[PDB]
Amino acid sequence: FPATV
Amino acid sequence: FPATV
Amino acid sequence: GAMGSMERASLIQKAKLAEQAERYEDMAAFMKGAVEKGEELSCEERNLLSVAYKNVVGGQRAAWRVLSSIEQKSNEEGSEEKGPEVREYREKVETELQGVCDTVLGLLDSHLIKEAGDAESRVFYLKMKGDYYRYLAEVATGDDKKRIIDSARSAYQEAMDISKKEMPPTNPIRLGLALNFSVFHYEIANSPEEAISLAKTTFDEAMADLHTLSEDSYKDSTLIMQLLRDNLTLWT
Amino acid sequence: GAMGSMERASLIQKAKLAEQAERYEDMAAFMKGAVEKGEELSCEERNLLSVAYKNVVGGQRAAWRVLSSIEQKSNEEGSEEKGPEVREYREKVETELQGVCDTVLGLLDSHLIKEAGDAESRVFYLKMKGDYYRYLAEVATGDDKKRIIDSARSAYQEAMDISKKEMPPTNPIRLGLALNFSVFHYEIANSPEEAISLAKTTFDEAMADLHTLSEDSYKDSTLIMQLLRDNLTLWT
Ligand SMILES: COc1ccc(OC(C)(C)C(=O)Nc2cccc(-c3csc(C(=N)N)c3)c2)cc1
Ligand SMILES: COc1ccc(OC(C)(C)C(=O)Nc2cccc(-c3csc(C(=N)N)c3)c2)cc1
Repeated sequence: FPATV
Repeated sequence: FPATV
Repeated sequence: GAMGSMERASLIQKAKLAEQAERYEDMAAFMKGAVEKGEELSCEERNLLSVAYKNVVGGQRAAWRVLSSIEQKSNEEGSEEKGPEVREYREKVETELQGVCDTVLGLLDSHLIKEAGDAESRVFYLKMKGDYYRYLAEVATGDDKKRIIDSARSAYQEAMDISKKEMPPTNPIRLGLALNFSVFHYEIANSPEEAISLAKTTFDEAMADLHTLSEDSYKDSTLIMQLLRDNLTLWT
Repeated sequence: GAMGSMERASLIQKAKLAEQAERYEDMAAFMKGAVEKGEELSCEERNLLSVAYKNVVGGQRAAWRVLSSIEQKSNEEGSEEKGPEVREYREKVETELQGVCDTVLGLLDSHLIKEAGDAESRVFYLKMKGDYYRYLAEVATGDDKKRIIDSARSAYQEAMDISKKEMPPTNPIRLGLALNFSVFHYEIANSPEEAISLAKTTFDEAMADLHTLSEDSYKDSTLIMQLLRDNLTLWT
């Protein structure tokens, strides 16, 4: 997955 | 902790 | 609300305890109770709310992905029919996920966003609104999928517009908003070029503002900048 | 039972799906539903039941330990009073834990144990009965703490007696029972010498029977034997 915060 | 299963 | 009889300060205290115990459903319920007291949230409290629901919905999303992958393989050319059960259980998890997202969106609409005047609070809540419409979009397939996507986009866009006017380019909320809106473009909106452009411009503008920061602020900003770079590496 | 309208086979299928999704509360609810169909459980099904509730209660135990440690520090000489909240929330988690243990013990009493005639099933269920009384003992402090401890001991003892008569010393159920009864002695019954004696005798008798096993059975037995050795290393 791509990074999210 | 000691091991339990 | 089952938390209506508990003091606001006690709810916040217990949310912090629940976090330490990794009891994120409890954490979310405590922070929902605190929001429903009707007072604005401080910076710390906003982050307790976000940490709680991000962990709850994150578990649901991971479960949904596992089940969706099992469901798709069961529907490939050559599979052995195994009844309605995989679809039913994926649907069960999906409905619970949608319920959590609707709960969070409901707290934002009643009435966190309308009372949020400062940039750090309003951008935080609008980012959350974009994030939880994005999670709804991840599982959407019906007459409303485009409208869900546009609800996410609209919230993110308002947050972006405020953040560019009112916060420095290294502000961690501004950076995390851009990170997530970039992922929205890549994964949801089928706009990988927009995703890459946003991540790169955000990274470069932050780099140029790092010189203004203390050591502690530098650490916070460069952490999210590294996530932007990580995504760019994934995508190029 | 909210699972009363679902087919037994569908409940088992969904328990397996829930396991893959790491949704152990769901897994436990599905397997409770399957037990309440009234039929005996196969070997695989017994293990689905045990995996489900071990993961649920394991999370509760970990949370309880965190909260109990925070509570004890808050009650040390020099602490700043911080109200009833830590005790209240520890109590909340404790009551939920006790509820899970009571649910499992209820399934064993109604009517898994009384219908279990084969050694592999009866020893499995009696071990579970010992385990869930042991978890109740971990949090007990009242007029019934000694009786809870003796309920754990009695279940483990009946399981041990059957296992020594009816299973080889390398049987993994027999080994896991001895492992856990040994921990019961050490942690619950304040009998470390009994704990050490049981672990050592179990290990040595298993070692001497390994020569009878296939490669696959050897791997299963030596895995639990390594846990026995690990505990002995911790304790000596
Ligand atoms: C939603 O948008 C963002 C979310 C996270 C971002 O960055 C990271 C991941 C480094 C972060 O968490 N920063 C941060 C900043 C200020 C306060 C707190 C905090 C107060 S209390 C508390 C708790 N867990 N108890 C955590 C945490 C950036 C944007
Ligand atoms: C309660 O007493 C014990 C518990 C575990 C013990 O050993 C280990 C940990 C290696 C183990 O799990 N063995 C084992 C043996 C036979 C079947 C299964 C199984 C069938 S289905 C399934 C699932 N998770 N879906 C797992 C697992 C030993 C004693």
